[PDB]
Amino acid sequence: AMRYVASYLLAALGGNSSPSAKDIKKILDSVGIEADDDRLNKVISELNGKNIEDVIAQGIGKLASVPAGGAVAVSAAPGSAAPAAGSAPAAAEEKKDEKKEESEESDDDMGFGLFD
Amino acid sequence: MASVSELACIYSALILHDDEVTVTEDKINALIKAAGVNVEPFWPGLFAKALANVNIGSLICNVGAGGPAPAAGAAPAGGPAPSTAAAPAEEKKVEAKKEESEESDDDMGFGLFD
Repeated sequence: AMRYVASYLLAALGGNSSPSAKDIKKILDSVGIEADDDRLNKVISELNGKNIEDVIAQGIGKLASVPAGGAVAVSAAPGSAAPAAGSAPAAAEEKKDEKKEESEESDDDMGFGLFD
Repeated sequence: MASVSELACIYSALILHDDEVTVTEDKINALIKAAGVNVEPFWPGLFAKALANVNIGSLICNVGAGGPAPAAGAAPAGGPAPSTAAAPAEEKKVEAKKEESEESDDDMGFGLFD
């Protein structure tokens, strides 16, 4: 995972100890990378005045590149067309002659009729 | 710090790592220009002609050799979610006689066994 850390390093190491989030964006945009202003300033406000000389000297690991988070890639939830109650099939041209059949499985029909 | 040269080149390197952007001479040079640092063209040139396929942490030891980088993959999951069941099926079969026969006698001790 990488963030905008080395971009902050580009700004600082450039010879300007003044975190301009705009200039972090500038370095990202200079070559053509989709950097986000909010995300960069947020990680910059997380890194604000932290171990710069340390992240420089012995911190060549998690710096700057594709912003950690993944940002949704190849993922979906099983939510297709909702099935019917159990009857009513999707016939091609279901519009000709109302037909009542519906016979497959039966297990207790409640056996009542006190509807009044 | 004083190693601004290799710093800038390394930060540029890992910034160009694996994005919409390409790890190329123009691009390291552009990032170094974007920040305004001073690195000898030997680093950006070598880096751009040496990397582009050298994962990431590689650049920590690119001067010596380097190494590979472990990766992982995500596997999808799911399952059947049943809903409702049973349907009224009023049928009727043609049967009259039940457990009976229009013929019966002793019906016992018949020689049909072995």
